[PDB]
Formats: sequence, C-alpha cells, structure tokens
Amino acid sequence: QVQLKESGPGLVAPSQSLSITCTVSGFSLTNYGVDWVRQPPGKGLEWVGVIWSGGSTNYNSALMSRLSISKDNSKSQVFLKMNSLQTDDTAVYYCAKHWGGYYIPYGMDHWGQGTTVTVSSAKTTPPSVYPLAPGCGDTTGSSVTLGCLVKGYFPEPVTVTWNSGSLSSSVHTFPALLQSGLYTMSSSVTVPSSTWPSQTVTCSVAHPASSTTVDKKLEPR
Amino acid sequence: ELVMTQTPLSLPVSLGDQASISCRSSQSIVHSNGNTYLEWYLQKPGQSPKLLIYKVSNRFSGVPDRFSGSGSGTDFTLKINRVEAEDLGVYYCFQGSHLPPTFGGGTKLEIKRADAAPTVSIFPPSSEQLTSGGASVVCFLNNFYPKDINVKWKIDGSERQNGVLNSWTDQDSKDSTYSMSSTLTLTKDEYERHNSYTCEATHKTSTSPIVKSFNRN
Repeated sequence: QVQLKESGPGLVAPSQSLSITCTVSGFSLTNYGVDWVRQPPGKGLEWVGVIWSGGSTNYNSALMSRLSISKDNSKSQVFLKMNSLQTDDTAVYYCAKHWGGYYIPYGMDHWGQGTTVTVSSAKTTPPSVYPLAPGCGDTTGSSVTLGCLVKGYFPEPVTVTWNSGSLSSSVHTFPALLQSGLYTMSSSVTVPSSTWPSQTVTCSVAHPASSTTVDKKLEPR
Repeated sequence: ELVMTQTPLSLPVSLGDQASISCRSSQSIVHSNGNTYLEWYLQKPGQSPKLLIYKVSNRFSGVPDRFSGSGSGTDFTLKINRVEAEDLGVYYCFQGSHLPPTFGGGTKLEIKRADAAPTVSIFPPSSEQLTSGGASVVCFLNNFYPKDINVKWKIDGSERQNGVLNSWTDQDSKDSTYSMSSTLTLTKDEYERHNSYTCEATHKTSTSPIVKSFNRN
C-alpha cells in the first residue's frame, strides 16, 4: 500500500531558508521519480521541481536558484531545501509520484496530503478550543447542530475531528481568517436530536505547527 | 517557460448540464515522439489534487466516462457531462511535453441547483472562555442556495458590525450548498451587561428574516 508523507516547520522567517522532506512507502525512488507541486494561498497549482529516479533533478525556472530537490533512496525520503524565503513563498507543499512510462511521466499518480508553509514575522501562537453548545432556552427538532469555535492560533492550519471520526454526518468547516494577528476558525457538525445530548459528542483539533491537539466534549449550558 | 491559458476562470453550470474547459498552450505540447503530454487534474475543496485525464484523452482509473479530454496543439478541452455535486473543485491543465512543465491557472466549476433555505443556530459564549476575559457569540447558517445572504447581530435592539467576521464555505460536494459562520466576540464586561442576544439573517428563501436570538435568563 503506497503512501507519500510530508513534514515541515509550519512557519519560517522572512528571507531565511526551508526544506521539506517527503517520506514515502509502497514504492522506491530508485524505480520512481517524484515532483514537487505547491499552491500559493488562494492561487493555483505551481510546479516546484522534479527528481527523476536517477539522482537527476530538473527545476522550476522562476526559483531553481532557490530550489534543490534531494533524496535518500535507502531512506525513501525526498528532501527539498529552499534558500532566501519570501512572503509569497507561502504554499502547500505536496510530493506527487510519477505514473508514466520512463522519462516522460503520464501524470502525477499519487499525491501526499500536503505540508503547509507560512512565511512571516509572527510566531507560533497555539490554538484555543471552545465548544459551541446550544443554550437551554432554545430547543431543536429531529436533528441538532453543534460545533467548536477554535480560536487564537498561528500559524495555519488546524484540523478538527468529530466523535473520533465516527462522525461525518453533516460536518461543516469554516475557513480561518486573521484577527489581532491571529487565525480563528470554527467547525460545525449536525447530529440527530436522538443522539445529543443523548450520546457523548466531542471535537478534536490537530495543529501540528505547535503540534498540540485538544479534543473537547460537548455539554449544553 | 511554456504558457497555458485556462478559460473561463470560473464556470457556472447545473447538475445534469455539460461542461467544457479549453486549455491553451502558447506553443506545441506535442513531443518529438508525437505524444503530447497534456494532463487535467482536479482539486476538490479540502482534498488534495487528483489526476483525471493523463494524455489529452486518456481517463485515469476511478474516473467515469462523463469526463472528456480533447485537443490538438493549442486547443484542448475538458468536457464533463451529467454533472454532480462531486464535480466541484478546481480543474487544472498541465503540460509535460517540454520543460519546465506547467499548469493552467485552473477553472472553478460552479453548479446551479435548487434554492435551499439556511439553518441558523446561535451559540452563547463558553464557560471556560468567559473565564478568559473574552466572550464570543458564534452563529451558524447552513446549507443554503444561493450563496447570497445577509446577517446582523442585535445587542438589545441595535445592530453590530464592529470588527465582525463571518466565514463562508465553498459549495458542498454532496448537496452543493454554501454555509457561513458569523462570530460576535467582545469582552466579558460587555457580555456581562447585555441579557438577550439575537442572530438575525435574511435570505432569498424567506421573505421574512431568519432569527436565532437567546436570552441570558
């Protein structure tokens, strides 16, 4: 079973450097080549670079002098330094795998989930979970709606999980905006009224930038 | 150093109606082996990007027949018919014939469906957090169409806009609806001196406003 994983620093300082490694499984880098794609915030896919299965690297013109795809065939890792960082260097850094024949890949086969990179002054401010439970005054019908307002984190991104993932039933995520120099997002999940407060609901927030995670349990009032 | 143009930048369309994306290259995307390396990729919201079409007209596994990719040299088109909510996401063309390989600027597929009314719920600030100098009354409005809505916070009669922040969603991939979150945060202080709180909200669905207020009693 093939997997591609990426690790990173969440944030980094303006004008400094950054490397992101791509941990891989199910295949080999001797036999295969992996590209580096990225996605500026609110922008479109941006080819960063390539490393053919034979140590050879071809790069993105607009930054090859800031790029440098390395690899460790034995370690199945795909590192990627990147000197003199800048503020529009902010993107998601995916490691995709080659599906075409030999030296011309038919398409980027399997993509990692993506490591996020934020370039700014500000430092890692951890998040603050607060549950969004309904008052006692109002009531609901057949189904209920709850969530968590996860406030005050930096940098992006976070990731909530409802009822240990056994929830997926009407789960909405609302993007995070900045405020006081800090991000603030919220998650809502709708569940049958026969289940809440009936059964034990809970919201679990991941945020690798500070790595910390808080799972909240919901009680009215 | 090869250019690829993608138009339109966004494409409204309805479930069951056909779609077409023409990708334009500034030059030849044909290889010396006569094989022109043009891919289409889709990125649903939240999800990672995915290969759909891998050689102009060659569908990739999973991807159903409703997706079509035609093209010669400058002109390539992705046509997707019998359009689902799942079709949502950004579609990108990618050329791999000569280096450096490049992407189109993507086109946002837009679906037009049946008007759906919004579901509002107001949630009063949290115990713990209230004990944190702060007080936030976060409302919710879920599963609506069109994306056009209006929401205001009253605090004993008047309206609140000061610093207020609402957050929307991209159209759902299952019901193709939008949702939005508004927060009304201030200080405990001020929360400590207003009793009831209203989550007003108007929409194309209801001639009457959608309200979700709550007292501090």
